[PDB]
Amino acid sequence: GQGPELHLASQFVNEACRALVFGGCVEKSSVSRNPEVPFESSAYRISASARGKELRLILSPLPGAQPQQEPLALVFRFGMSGSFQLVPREELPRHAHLRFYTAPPGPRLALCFVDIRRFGRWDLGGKWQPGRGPCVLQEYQQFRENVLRNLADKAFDRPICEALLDQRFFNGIGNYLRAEILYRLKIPPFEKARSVLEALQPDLLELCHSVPKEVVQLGGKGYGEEDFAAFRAWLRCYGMPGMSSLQDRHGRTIWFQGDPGPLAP
DNA sequence: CGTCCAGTCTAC
DNA sequence: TAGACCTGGACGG
Repeated sequence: GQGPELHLASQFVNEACRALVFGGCVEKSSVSRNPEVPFESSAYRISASARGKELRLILSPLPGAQPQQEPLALVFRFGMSGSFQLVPREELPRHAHLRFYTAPPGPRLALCFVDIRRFGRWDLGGKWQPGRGPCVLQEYQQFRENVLRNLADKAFDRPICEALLDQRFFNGIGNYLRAEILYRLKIPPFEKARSVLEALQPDLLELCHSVPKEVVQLGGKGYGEEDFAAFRAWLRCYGMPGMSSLQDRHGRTIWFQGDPGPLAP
């Protein structure tokens, strides 16, 4: 997902796991090339926060849990198909690559990282990816300053539609969001990023926050079929009849209305 | 049956 | 910059 999906996922983990207790180890599918999570507690709580296009899980053993353990943090990136599900322990989805098991009593459940295509990754450290900018949703002011302070960077030489996917400056913005954001301001996607940003030192950086916030407010996105209908109705540009599309220089499709802009292939 | 379409990560 | 990493749904023959 993009920032809204990662944020909604962290809300899902927090609400779903609020009154649950996990115990045991953290089980990884054999096909997953991500790392074994070395963690075991008889009793632990799982919580989450999102930052841009990453989600951090905290594994927090209860007072007296055994073996002795300090809380463990994991950072996840979802790639194209990452998600979290709470399922019954013996009805694991097909691509459940990492699982946390509730402890008794009550119905035995599993929190699963589900990633069909396996583009998602996790690391043990618990730290955000060095180089990712601040979260367009939760760190708006830091995000805004981080762009306006570094317009000399060669990243802003590129078309604006390309610059919007550079996670050093737009941590959380993905393909649908770049289309939806430029269509609201009818900024051509192949206008030069520095030209559109230089003129700011509600504008484009504000919509980098407010547009994703709109997606979050829809709620849901399986966090199931009706939630999906609401997102489809919300979209104005991405994939919509009457809209043009081109390939950016990395082969990713940009949707827009009218003028493609000066740097079009 | 086939092609094509849907965010990093890394070797050239 | 170009290809690599993957699976499943749509659609075309």
